[PDB]
Amino acid sequence: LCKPGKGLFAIFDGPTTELKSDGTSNSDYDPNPFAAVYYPWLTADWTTTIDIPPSAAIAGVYCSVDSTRGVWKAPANVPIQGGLQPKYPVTDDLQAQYNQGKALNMIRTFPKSGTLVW
Amino acid sequence: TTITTYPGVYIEEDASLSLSVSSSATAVPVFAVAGDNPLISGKPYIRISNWLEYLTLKNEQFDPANTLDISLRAYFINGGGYCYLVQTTDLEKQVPKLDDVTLLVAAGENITTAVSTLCKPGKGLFAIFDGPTTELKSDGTSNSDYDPNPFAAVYYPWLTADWTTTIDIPPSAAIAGVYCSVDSTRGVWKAPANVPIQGGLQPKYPVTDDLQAQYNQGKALNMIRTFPKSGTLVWGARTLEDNDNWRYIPVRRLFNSAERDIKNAMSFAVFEPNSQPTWERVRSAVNNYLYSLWQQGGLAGNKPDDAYFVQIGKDITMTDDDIKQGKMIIKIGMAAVRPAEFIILQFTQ
Amino acid sequence: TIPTYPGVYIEEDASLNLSVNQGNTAIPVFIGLFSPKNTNSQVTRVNSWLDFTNLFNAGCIAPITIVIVNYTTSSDALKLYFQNGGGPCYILPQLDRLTQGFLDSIPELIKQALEITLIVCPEWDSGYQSKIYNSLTSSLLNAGYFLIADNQDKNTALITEVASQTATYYPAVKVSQLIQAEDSQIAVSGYEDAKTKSDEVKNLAQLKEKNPTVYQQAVQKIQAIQDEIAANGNIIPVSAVMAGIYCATDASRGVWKAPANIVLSGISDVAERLTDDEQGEMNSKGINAIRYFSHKGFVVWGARTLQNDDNWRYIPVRRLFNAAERDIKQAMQSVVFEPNSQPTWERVKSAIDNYLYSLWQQGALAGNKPQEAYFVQIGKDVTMSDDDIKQGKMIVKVGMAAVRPAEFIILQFSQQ
Repeated sequence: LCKPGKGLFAIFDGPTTELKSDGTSNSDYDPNPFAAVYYPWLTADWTTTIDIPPSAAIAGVYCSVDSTRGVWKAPANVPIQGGLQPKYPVTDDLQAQYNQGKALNMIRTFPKSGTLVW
Repeated sequence: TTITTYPGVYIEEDASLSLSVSSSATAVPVFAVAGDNPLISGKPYIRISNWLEYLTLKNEQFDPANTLDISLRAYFINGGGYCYLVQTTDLEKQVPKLDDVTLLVAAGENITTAVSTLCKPGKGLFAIFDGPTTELKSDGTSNSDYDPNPFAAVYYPWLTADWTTTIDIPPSAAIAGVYCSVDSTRGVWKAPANVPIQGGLQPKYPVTDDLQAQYNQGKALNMIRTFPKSGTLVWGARTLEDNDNWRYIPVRRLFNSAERDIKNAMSFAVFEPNSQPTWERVRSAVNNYLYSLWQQGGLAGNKPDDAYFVQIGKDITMTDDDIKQGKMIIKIGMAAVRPAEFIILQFTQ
Repeated sequence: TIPTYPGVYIEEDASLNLSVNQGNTAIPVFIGLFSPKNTNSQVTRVNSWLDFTNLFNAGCIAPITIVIVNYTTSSDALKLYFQNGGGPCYILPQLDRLTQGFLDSIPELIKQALEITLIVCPEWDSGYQSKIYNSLTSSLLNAGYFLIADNQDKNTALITEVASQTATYYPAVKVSQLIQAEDSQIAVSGYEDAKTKSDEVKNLAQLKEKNPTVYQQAVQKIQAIQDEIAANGNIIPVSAVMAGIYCATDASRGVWKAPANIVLSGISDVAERLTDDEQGEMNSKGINAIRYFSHKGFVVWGARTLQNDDNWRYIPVRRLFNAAERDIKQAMQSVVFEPNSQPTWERVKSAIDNYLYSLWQQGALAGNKPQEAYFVQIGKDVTMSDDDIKQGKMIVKVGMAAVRPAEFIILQFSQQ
């Protein structure tokens, strides 16, 4: 479906395990310019043995940002509403490996601004 | 730092300098550079826009032992704009290639031969020399080696600062910065003297009134003196020719700027029919510019008829032979304002 | 794309387009190493850049003959021509080796195309250009054709069959990048093996999938050429640029205005920076210079021809006479087989006088009244005799006066 001219964008899910430090945690994704990956999965107060997939929350961020600041504004550096928290912590060194090529988008918590899409 | 991988904030602890840059069109200098400099080797010329650009191209820390480095720092700290670096041996070959260059600055080199060739009437160039590095002879023969060129000026003595070593800053580098600052502030018709020298620059030797009295006529030397309250100032605005014309730097440099601006104003008329309708169009362009210059205060006179006149026409400026040869001849005469130089206080009881 | 359903289709590409202009008095012909998409040596009319890409393969690599390869600047020179205001043009592709048979046929091929007015050779090779220029016979140039030439030297002028019908420009111009073509758009011919005939391979793409050994042979020459052109910079001959400037000047100001003092567009830098003293030497010898001025940019700073005399010194004077004698000749073609009598001569005089009056109205000719600008003469004892009329001849004399450009402006400054 995601081809030039079709007017579609895809939102994937990141790996459910820890991120491999060798930089090969994104080998199973095709280099499609119409898709994006988000890591990690989220949890909240109303959670159980299953964790919320990051794509569901991210798609909500897309709707809010577009209606607020337009489709041309980056859907990052924005808080994730609700009590959602990332399941695993990502540091600057971990994200440095997965920010080029088939990049993975991270959801990180910062000391003052809470949880942001990074 | 310089390697950006993740989105976010990068911290680095550097010590690189940071300065500011001005923009003056009537002061675009060219700095003579020694051929042994690695940066200039293998190129005809290098254009430097600011201190940030020069530091990036150098790819080295600021060295106070490099004559080029201190000259550029002194020039840029005084408000100079973008400049050109040309090796001293290539001056007579590369300067005519550059169209916007107005000042020929001797950044510690010997450019006596280049000045005698380039700085001629009609070329629209002014030269800045360096004064003697030793003490001044009281016999008045410390300026014997300079040619009486109305298109050049000499400044004495050399300057030092906090960031100085066994080498002293050439005065021409700092003076060229003063030229850029004064022109952008008060106009090219105002004397580039009685102005402070920015930075911590100080003259290496002290000059008194008696010493300067010998070198203020004929082939005059412009002095950089320190006064009890006003700090360090440029004291002198005379060229190397002592004549009722071109005695003062402002008059010579004003005519250089007016000739360049007028030449650009009516350059549209080249390769046009050589008839009266073209002549009227050119006269309108010249008259419009001269009125604007008079309005800014660059010309002397209470009304424009006293400040300038323009003549062009058949049997007035050109003849049949001139027209048949493709020549169009215009006469422009403008009056410049000359500054007050001597102030006399008369006291009585 | 191939449309199947009605509606709107969306494509992502990088193809570049240029606005198409129109003109009549400046239609150039380009002789060079072009690569037509059709095999079938003949002059082809091209209306715009889009039409050129539809009929020719754009690129910097000449067709490959099996191997040898050649580097060509024809495609980018045409792009510069259209960017500077060029209109419809004719293209004469030279294929295979440069034989003497092709050179002899050039004047006849150009004459067969009836609309040609300008001749341009947009090739960087100096030896190739010299061969093309020498092939333009004096009969072709004197028939109302103008040659724009690229001077290869700053000190010596070019030599052609007719000096007054030629103009040279110096130096060449650099551009940001060349036009690169895919493997399928590079023409390949001459390959043959046991199982395949010579006509089964047409482009580099088919060559790659049939014999990688010779494909690697071709690409190393291509890569070597790409390295060499990158070192010297993407240098393009300036004659193609001047052809566009001729078209723009004629449409805007007219043929009688010099094509100089116009700003170039689309170029990056000139191949050499010139001074006023050097330009003074070239101008006397007849070499127009492309100069750089800080307040203007890159401009044409010459309007002389290769002949230095009071008659044909300037390009606008020469080109105006070429345009006038071309338009007059078109008017007299309705009289060729008319009876050779006095009422026929009166109609000829009226037709020429009407045209010349219109020329004077627009300002092409000099003078305060028509009698000072032109004259037409034809009669039984004024221009032709009884023997001429008995032989079917009709002789008419036409004279015009042109306006010379202003080349030097002198400013005289006084202190008081």
